[PDB]
Amino acid sequence: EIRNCSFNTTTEIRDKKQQGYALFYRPDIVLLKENRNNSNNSEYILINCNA
Amino acid sequence: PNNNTRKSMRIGPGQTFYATGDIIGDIRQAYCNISGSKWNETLKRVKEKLQ
Amino acid sequence: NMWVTVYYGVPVWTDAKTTLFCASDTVHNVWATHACVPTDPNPQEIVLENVTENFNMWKNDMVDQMHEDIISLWDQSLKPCVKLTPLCVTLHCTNATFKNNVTNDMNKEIRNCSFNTTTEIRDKKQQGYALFYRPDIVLLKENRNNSNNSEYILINCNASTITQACPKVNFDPIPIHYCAPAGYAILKCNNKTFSGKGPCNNVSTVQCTHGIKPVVSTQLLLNGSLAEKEIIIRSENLTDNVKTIIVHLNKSVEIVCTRPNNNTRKSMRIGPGQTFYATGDIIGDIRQAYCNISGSKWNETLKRVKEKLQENYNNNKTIKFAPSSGGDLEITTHSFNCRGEFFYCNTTRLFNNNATEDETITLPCRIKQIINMWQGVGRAMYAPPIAGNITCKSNITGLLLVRDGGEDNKTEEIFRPGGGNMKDNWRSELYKYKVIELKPLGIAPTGCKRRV
Amino acid sequence: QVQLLQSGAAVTKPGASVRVSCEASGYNIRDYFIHWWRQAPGQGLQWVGWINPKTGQPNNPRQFQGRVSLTRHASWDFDTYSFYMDLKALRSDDTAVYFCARQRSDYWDFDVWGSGTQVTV
Amino acid sequence: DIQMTQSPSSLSASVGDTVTITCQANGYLNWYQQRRGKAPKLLIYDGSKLERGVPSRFSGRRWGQEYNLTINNLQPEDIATYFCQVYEFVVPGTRLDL
Amino acid sequence: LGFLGAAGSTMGAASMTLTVQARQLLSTVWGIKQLQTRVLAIERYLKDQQLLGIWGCSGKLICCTNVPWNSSWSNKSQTDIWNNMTWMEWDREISNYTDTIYRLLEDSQTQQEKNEKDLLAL
Amino acid sequence: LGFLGAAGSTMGAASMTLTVQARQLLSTVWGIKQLQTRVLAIERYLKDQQLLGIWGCSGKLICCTNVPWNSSWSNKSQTDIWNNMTWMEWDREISNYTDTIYRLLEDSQTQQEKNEKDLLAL
Amino acid sequence: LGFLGAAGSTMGAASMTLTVQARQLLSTVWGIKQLQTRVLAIERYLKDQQLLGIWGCSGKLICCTNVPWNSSWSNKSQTDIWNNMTWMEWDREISNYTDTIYRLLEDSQTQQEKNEKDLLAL
Ligand SMILES: *[C@@H]1O[C@H](CO)[C@@H](O[C@@H]2O[C@H](CO)[C@@H](O[C@@H]3O[C@H](CO[C@H]4O[C@H](CO[C@H]5O[C@H](CO)[C@@H](O)[C@H](O)[C@@H]5O)[C@@H](O)[C@H](O[C@H]5O[C@H](CO)[C@@H](O)[C@H](O)[C@@H]5O)[C@@H]4O)[C@@H](O)[C@H](O[C@H]4O[C@H](CO)[C@@H](O)[C@H](O)[C@@H]4O[C@H]4O[C@H](CO)[C@@H](O)[C@H](O)[C@@H]4O[C@H]4O[C@H](CO)[C@@H](O)[C@H](O)[C@@H]4O)[C@@H]3O)[C@H](O)[C@H]2NC(C)=O)[C@H](O)[C@H]1NC(C)=O
Ligand SMILES: *[C@@H]1O[C@H](CO)[C@@H](O[C@@H]2O[C@H](CO)[C@@H](O[C@@H]3O[C@H](CO[C@H]4O[C@H](CO[C@H]5O[C@H](CO)[C@@H](O)[C@H](O)[C@@H]5O)[C@@H](O)[C@H](O[C@H]5O[C@H](CO)[C@@H](O)[C@H](O)[C@@H]5O)[C@@H]4O)[C@@H](O)[C@H](O[C@H]4O[C@H](CO)[C@@H](O)[C@H](O)[C@@H]4O)[C@@H]3O)[C@H](O)[C@H]2NC(C)=O)[C@H](O)[C@H]1NC(C)=O
Ligand SMILES: *[C@@H]1O[C@H](CO[C@@H]2O[C@@H](C)[C@@H](O)[C@@H](O)[C@@H]2O)[C@@H](O[C@@H]2O[C@H](CO)[C@@H](O[C@@H]3O[C@H](CO)[C@@H](O)[C@H](O)[C@@H]3O)[C@H](O)[C@H]2NC(C)=O)[C@H](O)[C@H]1NC(C)=O
Ligand SMILES: *[C@@H]1O[C@H](CO)[C@@H](O[C@@H]2O[C@H](CO)[C@@H](O)[C@H](O)[C@H]2NC(C)=O)[C@H](O)[C@H]1NC(C)=O
Ligand SMILES: *[C@@H]1O[C@H](CO)[C@@H](O[C@@H]2O[C@H](CO)[C@@H](O)[C@H](O)[C@H]2NC(C)=O)[C@H](O)[C@H]1NC(C)=O
Ligand SMILES: *[C@@H]1O[C@H](CO)[C@@H](O[C@@H]2O[C@H](CO)[C@@H](O)[C@H](O)[C@H]2NC(C)=O)[C@H](O)[C@H]1NC(C)=O
Ligand SMILES: *[C@@H]1O[C@H](CO)[C@@H](O[C@@H]2O[C@H](CO)[C@@H](O)[C@H](O)[C@H]2NC(C)=O)[C@H](O)[C@H]1NC(C)=O
Ligand SMILES: *[C@@H]1O[C@H](CO)[C@@H](O[C@@H]2O[C@H](CO)[C@@H](O)[C@H](O)[C@H]2NC(C)=O)[C@H](O)[C@H]1NC(C)=O
Ligand SMILES: *[C@@H]1O[C@H](CO)[C@@H](O[C@@H]2O[C@H](CO)[C@@H](O)[C@H](O)[C@H]2NC(C)=O)[C@H](O)[C@H]1NC(C)=O
Ligand SMILES: *[C@@H]1O[C@H](CO)[C@@H](O[C@@H]2O[C@H](CO)[C@@H](O)[C@H](O)[C@H]2NC(C)=O)[C@H](O)[C@H]1NC(C)=O
Ligand SMILES: *[C@@H]1O[C@H](CO)[C@@H](O)[C@H](O)[C@H]1NC(C)=O
Ligand SMILES: *[C@@H]1O[C@H](CO)[C@@H](O)[C@H](O)[C@H]1NC(C)=O
Ligand SMILES: *[C@@H]1O[C@H](CO)[C@@H](O)[C@H](O)[C@H]1NC(C)=O
Ligand SMILES: *[C@@H]1O[C@H](CO)[C@@H](O)[C@H](O)[C@H]1NC(C)=O
Ligand SMILES: *[C@@H]1O[C@H](CO)[C@@H](O)[C@H](O)[C@H]1NC(C)=O
Ligand SMILES: *[C@@H]1O[C@H](CO)[C@@H](O)[C@H](O)[C@H]1NC(C)=O
Ligand SMILES: *[C@@H]1O[C@H](CO)[C@@H](O)[C@H](O)[C@H]1NC(C)=O
Ligand SMILES: *[C@@H]1O[C@H](CO)[C@@H](O)[C@H](O)[C@H]1NC(C)=O
Ligand SMILES: *[C@@H]1O[C@H](CO)[C@@H](O)[C@H](O)[C@H]1NC(C)=O
Ligand SMILES: *[C@@H]1O[C@H](CO)[C@@H](O)[C@H](O)[C@H]1NC(C)=O
Ligand SMILES: *[C@@H]1O[C@H](CO)[C@@H](O)[C@H](O)[C@H]1NC(C)=O
Ligand SMILES: *[C@@H]1O[C@H](CO)[C@@H](O)[C@H](O)[C@H]1NC(C)=O
Ligand SMILES: *[C@@H]1O[C@H](CO)[C@@H](O)[C@H](O)[C@H]1NC(C)=O
Ligand SMILES: *[C@@H]1O[C@H](CO)[C@@H](O)[C@H](O)[C@H]1NC(C)=O
Repeated sequence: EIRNCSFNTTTEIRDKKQQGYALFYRPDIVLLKENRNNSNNSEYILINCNA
Repeated sequence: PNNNTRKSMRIGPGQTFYATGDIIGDIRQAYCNISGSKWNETLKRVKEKLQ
Repeated sequence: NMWVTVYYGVPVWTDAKTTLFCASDTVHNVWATHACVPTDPNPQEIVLENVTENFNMWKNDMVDQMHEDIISLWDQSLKPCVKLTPLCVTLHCTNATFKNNVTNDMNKEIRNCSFNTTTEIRDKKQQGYALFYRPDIVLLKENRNNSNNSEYILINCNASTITQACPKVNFDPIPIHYCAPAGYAILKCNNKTFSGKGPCNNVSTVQCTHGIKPVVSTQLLLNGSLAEKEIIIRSENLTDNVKTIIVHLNKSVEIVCTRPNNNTRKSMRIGPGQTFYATGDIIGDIRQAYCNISGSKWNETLKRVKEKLQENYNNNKTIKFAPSSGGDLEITTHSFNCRGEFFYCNTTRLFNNNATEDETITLPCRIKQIINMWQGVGRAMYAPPIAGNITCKSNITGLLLVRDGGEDNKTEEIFRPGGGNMKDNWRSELYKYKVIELKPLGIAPTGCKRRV
Repeated sequence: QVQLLQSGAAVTKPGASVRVSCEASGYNIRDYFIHWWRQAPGQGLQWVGWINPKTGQPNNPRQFQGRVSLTRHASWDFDTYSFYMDLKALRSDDTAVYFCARQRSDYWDFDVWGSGTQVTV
Repeated sequence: DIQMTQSPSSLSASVGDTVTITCQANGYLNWYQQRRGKAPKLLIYDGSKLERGVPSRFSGRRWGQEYNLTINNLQPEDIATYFCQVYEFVVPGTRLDL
Repeated sequence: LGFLGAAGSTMGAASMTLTVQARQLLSTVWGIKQLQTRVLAIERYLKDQQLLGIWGCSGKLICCTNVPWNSSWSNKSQTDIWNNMTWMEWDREISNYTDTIYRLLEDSQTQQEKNEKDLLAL
Repeated sequence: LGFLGAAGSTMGAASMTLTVQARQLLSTVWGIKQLQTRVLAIERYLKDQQLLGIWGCSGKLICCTNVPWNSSWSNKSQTDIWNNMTWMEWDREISNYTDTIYRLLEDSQTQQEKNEKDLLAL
Repeated sequence: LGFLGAAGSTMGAASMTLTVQARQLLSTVWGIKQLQTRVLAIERYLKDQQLLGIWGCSGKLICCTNVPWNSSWSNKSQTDIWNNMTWMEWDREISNYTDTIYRLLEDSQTQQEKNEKDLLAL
């Protein structure tokens, strides 16, 4: 149920990125492009953030 | 019942995001507690009035 | 016998709080014509004989209404203007290089900042540059291997959004008149020596007031009006050391301020119709900005202020001035607004009690472009440059003084420049009047009986 | 809930500048003046000064001019403020407990006081 | 300037006694309870108003320039020095014994 | 004299300017505020007109109400009230009876118009 | 009794509380809705006052209209109407004649004031 | 005939339709504009009613004002005015005296109601 999601997002400057992480509950995570060679590289998004 | 220690990550110029950082202690499911006898009496009375 | 008789239209009133209309005389200046109605032509003032009315300047509501309206209007006046969010990027700021006699003091103030920003197409970048004043640049990650690779940003662009002022906004403090709504009227005190709080015994009724210039300044009051008869000191309890002392002068002192540099402007496009203005280069030499205050007029003014302050306290006390105790730049120095340029002038040569023989006192000034005017509240504004040198002149008509604490075993009282609370400046004009609510329905006994 | 937290005691030598901090939280800080007081052992409370949390203007009495610098640093979103008293020309006569307090009224009524920072010289 | 006096320099009473402490000043006064501890606690503000959280034992009255700080039903918890203030001026208080 | 005019004059003299004060009761976000102001002014005017109507004084500035004056409200001669007092002083003098008298006025109109007049139309 | 009060009482008794109901007719997006509400309440009040004015009943709660009652509208004794009916029942009883009677009332005022009174002032 | 009706008819004939015109005075950004419109219509109605009230003509469409007609305002017979002119022509004919006459009307009401009537109630 509790997933450790790592992601690259913005910071308070237009030209820099941050690598961070957060714990999310499974119902809020949607799977994309499951990686069958190394399951730790599967892609996920926040539920309905694409809609 | 969990502590769910919070982490705060900045996204932009005054735009901040809050998410669970880590958890101190063990992890249990959330739950609700309803008194057994009060519920049983309530349903008995509801059944009588519906009938 | 006696009977009750009802009279409608009785000239009585009570104290009340309401909303006043703005009016002004006839590019759209912030405030004024864009959202105001015509003024009352040929307005009348009706003297109320044998009427005494208690006016408190400090508790007047009109001050809060004026404060709110000015803040709201300013924010709207900036709402449609170009935002500088795409410029909150890494800057490389080095010493600006000029070919003509730049003083060693200015080499540390004007920085040549190179940066990579957007253009009017989503897939392309521009490498550009601009000259900025040191107070607007914040250092990040200083490079100790090659100091020219240190990173800089615009001040506070990481905290909020900086919005460039639209070049078509008129920042002249055009006087705005306040008109009472129907059912309400404004009472004015015509007692030339009124302290600002108390039972004024010479009052008149005004349907709509005269105009007040929304001038923004600190430490000294500019423009506005002069006292009719004498210098007046207004200060709430007077003995309470956290209450401002407002000195209303009966004679003005002329002050001339200038930015002598040409500051040739460059215009760089950021996006689809979003343009940014910044100083390109400077033709000629570089000098500090400054203000010129006549020496003898200032010396006379301070002599008279000291005499009137002494009259309001124990006679066994010397009145002296001292430099400002410090704090934010907006209150440490005197704040101006001359054609959009915000000056922060060092006034320690005026309040040091040094009777300097100089015919003209000259005060160095700093100019800053990223201004958060309302004590940190509101959007940060970027003031674009104007090519050519700028001169301006204004009248100093009052002072904001703060008492230097207090103790025993002391034979002198020290006053320092204060201010920073815009409401006090607005009070220095609104103190003359208050708003009343008409209560026209009254009853009284007489011999009037119905025939019925 | 109005809260004022203070730093712990500091011990130094004459001439060494000392900083005493007070952190305000849990209320709208910008609406009230913050005052500093000095309580020497066995004595009453001496007034040290006031600071306006919105403009930063200090006001100190004659005996502390040129020696005490009062400042403030606002935190993000103005939820808390850190106030500081920097005493420069420190002497052995300045051993005292330094308190911060909120002025909530026009009578100089101080409702909430900090714990007090002991300075020994 | 604001002049002040304070009397007595010290007070000694029994438990349950009603006592007064006199302070004179030409200005707004307040009163504080100073303990050998973290901070003084404000007791009285304005001419005669009590703060929230103050037990209903402390009271006061003014006549001319004098204030009495009447303390009814004095309890062991009330051993403290009572300070009197006008703006920036704080006058050393009366040390109460019990 | 204009609005309010002789505000400090005696109660008698001030009765000759009742129309002067009576005519002054009627006449993007800022527009909303002004609107709100106009609506409140209209409501106050209508409340005063409705109150005068209930008392049976509609359309008049001076009206007899057929209610005796009580000695508990005031005890002054007509000369003292009309020549030795202003309207502000009188308004303060009987402020605490403002609503009591109004109730009696409503009752007077209740007694008249229906109970004392409907029986005569018959 | 308060607003509406004896709503279920007879037509006669209810006539003594007409002022109680009469006084209850007057007093960011949400503010706009409230405004709209105030304006509609004002318009309804003014329409009722204008209608009473046209009928010649301005400033009164009870007025004679000098229009004979038609037997086609109702056929009840005064006792039955005033002591044996409520105002709701009466309102339903003659609902379909509400506008017809109003026209006659306007015509009555048209016949009076000018045609029957202007010739006498001469 | 409806609103305005016989606009081109003589002044006499047009007096019989005064109620027809009188009834037509009362009844997201677009809503704000409509509101503003409603408020202005209400203000104009109230100003006209207040002016009629001040003149002592409240609740009436026809009223005598007890003010003599001056030969400097017009010099026409009653037949010429009422049978040989329309209201538009008359309105133009005396336009420049519109405010002067109004002042006299206010003074007439000032002379009446108080000065000529209060002394009789005594
Ligand atoms: C207390 O009160 C005192 C008394 O009022 C205050 O002090 C006064 O404050 C006012 C208001 O700022 C000053 O008025 C301005 O004066 C300047 C000076 O004008 C001289 O030069 C003009 C030529 O301009 C050219 O040279 C200048 C540099 O020399 C250069 O900057 C400019 O771009 C251009 O290249 C002459 O025309 C002018 O003569 C005229 O005025 C004389 C006044 O005395 C008069 O005697 C003459 O007969 C003649 O009528 C004079 O020699 C003016 O330049 C400035 O003009 C602005 O405002 C007016 C008013 O509407 C407007 O018509 C102008 O077009 C101009 O407005 C531009 O800037 C606005 C900024 O808000 C902007 O909103 C406009 O849309 C417009 O923008 C255009 O230009 C900019 C600039 O590049 C561009 O970026 C835009 O895209 C657009 O193209 C004012 O008239 C007083 O001089 C000053 N002193 C006195 C004694 O009155 C004091 O400030 C108060 N206290 C406080 C604290 O404020
Ligand atoms: C700056 O701040 C200071 C405070 O820090 C402020 O001082 C106040 O200012 C007001 C206005 O001037 C003062 O009011 C005056 O006080 C004079 C003396 O004190 C009076 O009030 C005492 C309080 O008693 C209570 O009970 C009385 C009724 O008994 C009631 O009125 C009070 O409101 C209160 O409830 C009272 O004890 C005292 O009586 C003593 O003194 C008199 C005088 O010797 C003596 O006869 C008595 O026997 C007794 O010993 C007195 O009543 C007072 O003289 C003065 O009276 C004049 O004005 C009133 C009307 O206002 C007239 O009726 C009277 O005849 C006089 O003409 C007035 O009442 C107030 O006391 C100060 N407050 C404090 C805390 O000091 C400054 O004004 C501020 N300055 C600025 C610029 O803002
Ligand atoms: C916007 O940024 C400024 C500083 O600017 C730059 O960006 C920041 C995100 C950091 O990466 C900075 O390193 C960088 O220069 C922020 O103000 C800065 O805050 C820091 C603390 O967070 C200050 O550092 C410390 O301050 C204490 C004060 O007691 C010193 O004792 C320390 O030795 C150290 O200096 C730093 O000085 C300060 N900078 C300025 C110019 O005041 C600002 O908070 C930030 N805005 C937001 C909303 O985060
Ligand atoms: C909800 O009910 C459960 C019972 O199943 C509670 O769990 C008990 O909690 C007590 C302490 O509060 C323990 O001593 C027991 O051993 C627990 N028993 C079980 C089966 O878990 C639980 O605490 C209740 N929660 C609340 C909030 O009332
Ligand atoms: C500010 O810095 C810029 C960047 O170096 C200077 O512009 C450069 O000037 C050199 C020499 O003329 C040119 O070779 C570069 O191509 C210029 N760069 C750009 C982006 O145009 C500019 O002259 C400096 N201004 C001052 C006043 O020192
Ligand atoms: C803007 O972009 C230019 C081009 O990429 C950057 O110039 C490079 O800077 C690095 C050091 O950071 C050098 O090693 C490269 O050789 C430079 N490129 C060229 C073509 O000279 C410049 O640093 C960027 N500036 C910012 C603030 O991002
Ligand atoms: C009270 O205030 C009025 C102002 O409303 C004063 O009347 C003015 O007097 C000056 C000097 O004679 C005239 O120039 C003004 O025209 C007058 N104003 C009006 C509206 O007539 C009056 O003198 C003041 N009285 C006192 C005693 O100060
Ligand atoms: C302004 O108001 C003050 C206060 O009423 C007037 O000063 C008073 O003047 C009278 C003489 O007429 C003295 O008896 C009072 O003692 C004075 N009181 C104070 C507090 O000074 C002053 O005269 C008024 N100004 C004008 C021009 O009339
Ligand atoms: C402000 O005052 C200074 C005086 O210090 C003026 O500087 C003088 O300017 C004149 C020409 O206007 C020169 O001939 C003098 O040699 C200058 N003297 C000094 C000491 O600089 C300055 O011009 C004044 N500025 C304004 C705007 O009036
Ligand atoms: C305003 O200018 C004065 C000097 O005119 C500054 O005070 C002194 O400046 C000299 C250098 O010119 C220093 O050597 C002194 O140490 C300064 N005095 C103090 C007490 O530090 C003053 O600091 C300036 N103020 C601002 C805000 O810039
Ligand atoms: C800028 O000027 C200073 C002189 O104050 C000098 O020390 C510094 O090295 C200069 N910076 C560059 C990049 O040349
Ligand atoms: C200003 O007031 C002073 C009194 O403090 C007086 O001496 C001086 O002449 C006045 N000046 C003017 C221009 O009225
Ligand atoms: C300033 O005025 C004082 C009198 O108060 C005088 O002694 C001094 O010489 C004057 N100084 C100048 C420069 O005018
Ligand atoms: C530079 O200053 C000169 C006057 O010394 C002026 O003639 C010229 O137009 C100015 N140029 C700019 C771009 O401001
Ligand atoms: C500076 O401004 C003044 C007046 O605006 C002007 O006379 C003078 O020529 C200007 N100097 C330069 C170098 O632009
Ligand atoms: C300063 O005051 C004088 C005298 O009233 C006036 O002539 C001058 O125009 C004023 N200056 C300004 C900038 O308003
Ligand atoms: C305080 O108590 C003493 C006891 O005699 C009394 O004389 C004095 O008037 C009192 N003062 C007040 C202000 O109550
Ligand atoms: C004010 O009082 C005097 C007293 O003589 C009187 O003559 C004057 O008319 C009064 N004021 C008014 C407006 O009536
Ligand atoms: C006057 O009022 C008092 C108190 O309300 C009342 O007792 C008394 O009867 C009233 N007088 C008359 C004549 O009604
Ligand atoms: C309801 O009907 C009963 C019938 O006896 C009557 O007594 C009562 O008064 C009526 N209610 C009202 C409010 O009149
Ligand atoms: C009553 O109404 C009917 C129908 O409208 C009509 O025929 C009859 O004449 C009316 N009665 C009178 C007396 O007018
Ligand atoms: C009104 O007309 C409807 C038919 O449209 C009828 O059902 C109803 O009973 C009528 N009511 C009266 C009071 O005439
Ligand atoms: C228009 O004039 C003619 C002239 O004969 C008249 O008969 C007709 O009635 C007039 N129109 C109206 C509406 O009165
Ligand atoms: C008619 O008006 C004129 C001018 O206003 C005036 O002179 C004349 O006296 C007036 N006639 C009467 C009878 O008042």
